[PDB]
Amino acid sequence: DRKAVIKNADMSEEMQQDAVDCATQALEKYNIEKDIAAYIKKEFDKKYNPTWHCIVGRNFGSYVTHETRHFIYFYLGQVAILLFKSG
Amino acid sequence: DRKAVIKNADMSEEMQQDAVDCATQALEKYNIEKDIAAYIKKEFDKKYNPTWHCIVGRNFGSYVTHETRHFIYFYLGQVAILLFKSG
Amino acid sequence: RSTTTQTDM
Amino acid sequence: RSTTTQTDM
Repeated sequence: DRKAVIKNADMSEEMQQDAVDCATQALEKYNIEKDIAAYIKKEFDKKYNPTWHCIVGRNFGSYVTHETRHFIYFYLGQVAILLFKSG
Repeated sequence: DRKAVIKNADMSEEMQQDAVDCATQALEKYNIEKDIAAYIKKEFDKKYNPTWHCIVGRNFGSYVTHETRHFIYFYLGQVAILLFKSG
Repeated sequence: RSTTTQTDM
Repeated sequence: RSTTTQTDM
């Protein structure tokens, strides 16, 4: 069972928890990073309104501009997940 | 000198070329992926108006929603670069 | 539009 | 706001 480590968040605690749950579901169902990212993005578009963006991977850096209170960057096990709405 | 391979683009040829030039400049100046991404994002915010987002790395998948004609995904050498405006 | 990207490595 | 992320690996 994969360890969640939230690295940077500008997001309600309830939503941070959902992101972690959603990513857990995604990793259960899918093995390919883009499919994992697509599942998370789509769940959040639904649960929390569009428009979300998701990057999933083991090696990347980013510079994104996000809407306040709609950004999370976390690890689920060995995989890093960036999920946010654009600012 | 690093080989540019554009993998997916919804973007004018002039802008695709600028993205490749910008990423080339970034890789000359910086070694860390987030710094490379920040340099590209900032150049495009300036040259082509906000709001851009940039991910740079060797291992990641993504699902993002972009504005039509403002998306490029390419490699510069071994590094993958995702650059886009949000749709 | 929404699109996926996936690194080769 | 704009922020950076960088993977540990």
